[PDB]
Amino acid sequence: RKPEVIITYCTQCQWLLRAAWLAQELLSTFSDDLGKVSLEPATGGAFRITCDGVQIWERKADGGFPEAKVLKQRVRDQIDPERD
Amino acid sequence: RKPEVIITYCTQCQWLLRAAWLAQELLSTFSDDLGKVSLEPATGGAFRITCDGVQIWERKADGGFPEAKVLKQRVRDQIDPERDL
Amino acid sequence: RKPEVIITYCTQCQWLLRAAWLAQELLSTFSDDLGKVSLEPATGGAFRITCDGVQIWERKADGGFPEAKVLKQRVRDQIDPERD
Amino acid sequence: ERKPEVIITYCTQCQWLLRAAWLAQELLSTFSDDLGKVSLEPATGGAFRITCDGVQIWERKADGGFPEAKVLKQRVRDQIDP
Repeated sequence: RKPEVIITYCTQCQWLLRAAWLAQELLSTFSDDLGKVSLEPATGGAFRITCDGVQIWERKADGGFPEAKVLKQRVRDQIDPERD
Repeated sequence: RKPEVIITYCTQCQWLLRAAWLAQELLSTFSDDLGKVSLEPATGGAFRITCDGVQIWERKADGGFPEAKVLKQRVRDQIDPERDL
Repeated sequence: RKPEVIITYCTQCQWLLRAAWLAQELLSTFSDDLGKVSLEPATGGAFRITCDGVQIWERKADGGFPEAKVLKQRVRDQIDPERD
Repeated sequence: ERKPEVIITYCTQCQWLLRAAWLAQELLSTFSDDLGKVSLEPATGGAFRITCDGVQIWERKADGGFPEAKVLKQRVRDQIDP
């Protein structure tokens, strides 16, 4: 096992760019802790991210798109809450 | 149900950049046909790409890193052979 | 003599990823009007974007980093005011 | 006093921003404090020509396609003025 983050994004909305960006922000700072970050096309304004099935971000629910710093923290807390 | 691709890459070699680029190339061309494209951290200068377990590229096997068009043709023949690019 | 957009970014801060991301977003939706988008490494902790010398974003001033939505907008006002 | 700048001209409708942006990052993540800037210049007619202070270090036609990371990194390195 190892954590697997998945970013689901609306293709037509043209959110691949940012999906790919956030995927690299993660794989950069957590290159040794993550098993894999997946990019998953979707439709109708979908933009959701989860870690091992746990939602750590969702467009309408969190007000838009995450700051790299925030998503990092939420992935951090998800893996080891007490790891700086 | 849709086919998935996995680009396993050596992080220390600093190949995330490539892996990401190729994942994006693939996703913009097969947005309606790819289940998902994964970026997988690894080591020892590994750079292998799978399309549902089936290898379509392996650094030492194909002499380096694939080209945009070539990887597209491979994924294509794999999922949609009758499709033109 | 088309408009230039430069994004000055702090390299040690590992902000190249977001600078290249925002670059691509601009080149994406303004592919036919921008002469080019430049990425300029700054030795200091900066992140400011100018359009033909006119600053359109500054980390400290504008509160952080911009959302693609906002940036696209400010650049729109700066060059082609009549767009959606 | 005037650090070298790289320009990557690419055909837009060919959908080459990606491979041009990718290369741009490849250079900046390797030559952070050695390059003044790396510019992405939209173009047409399947053009792809990279310059380093005017000095073309690659052009799709002449060079036969698109550069490797290794290569362009080496051709940019060969221009740093020691």
